[PDB]
Amino acid sequence: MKIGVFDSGVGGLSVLKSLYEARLFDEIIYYGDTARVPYGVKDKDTIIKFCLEALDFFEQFQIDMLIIACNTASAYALDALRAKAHFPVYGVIDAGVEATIKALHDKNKEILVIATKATIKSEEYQKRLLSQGYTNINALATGLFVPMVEEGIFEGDFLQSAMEYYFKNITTPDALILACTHFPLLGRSLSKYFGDKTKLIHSGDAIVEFLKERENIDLKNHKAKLHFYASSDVESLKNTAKIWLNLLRK
Ligand SMILES: N[C@H](CCC(=O)O)C(=O)O
Ligand SMILES: [Ca+2]
Ligand SMILES: [Cl-]
Repeated sequence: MKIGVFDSGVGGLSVLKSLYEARLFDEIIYYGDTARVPYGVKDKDTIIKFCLEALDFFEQFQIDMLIIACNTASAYALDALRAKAHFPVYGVIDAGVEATIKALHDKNKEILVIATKATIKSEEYQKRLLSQGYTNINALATGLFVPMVEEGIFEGDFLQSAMEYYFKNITTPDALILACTHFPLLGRSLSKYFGDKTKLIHSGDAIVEFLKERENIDLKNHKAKLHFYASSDVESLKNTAKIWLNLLRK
């Protein structure tokens, strides 16, 4: 089982970590479009175009399956990606919704979706939740979280002001969907901001359960062999990857 993992840049490592630790695969190819990141503040057409180029890049690897780690790309490009690919392609949005339903199991509970501008604008989360009868939803772009995470700001007064700027006079949700690859890095601060009543829905953990229910995968004895590629400064991606996944252990 050799799969591909696509993200707009470095943030998708949160999803990779999930897939890595779940021990589902022999081998994983991670590609980050670091030369053109972010996607979240750009337009639909551009996002779809960039995703198709990524699929082109993965053509050289003989992968059995492609996971779109990026929520933004998952929001707009799945249709095109699936029309072109001849192997299963999965995004994280569908998975995120069902993990939310599984966490709450009560259509009356309150849900907050936080993501990039483009992901929110797609209304893809909203659409899936509503169709399942979950109508107590709020969707909110919190875009500054991405470059803050990338600058290594995961807590403190700077981040507090960021949350208060985004979360002023909004209600505390029974669940918040971390609908952005970067957001698990802010998991503790977010949870501290909202309190323990709010369940955090993690996209990476979500896609893992999603695959386990959809596929028949034996749990591996050994960790997958990881491969890192990037459109720019691949060593920087690898450096970040080493820190976030801790690829320095035994
Ligand atoms: N990877 C993107 C966040 C960074 C970007 O804007 O490209 C996402 O999950 O939505
Ligand atoms: Ca197909
Ligand atoms: Cl889509």
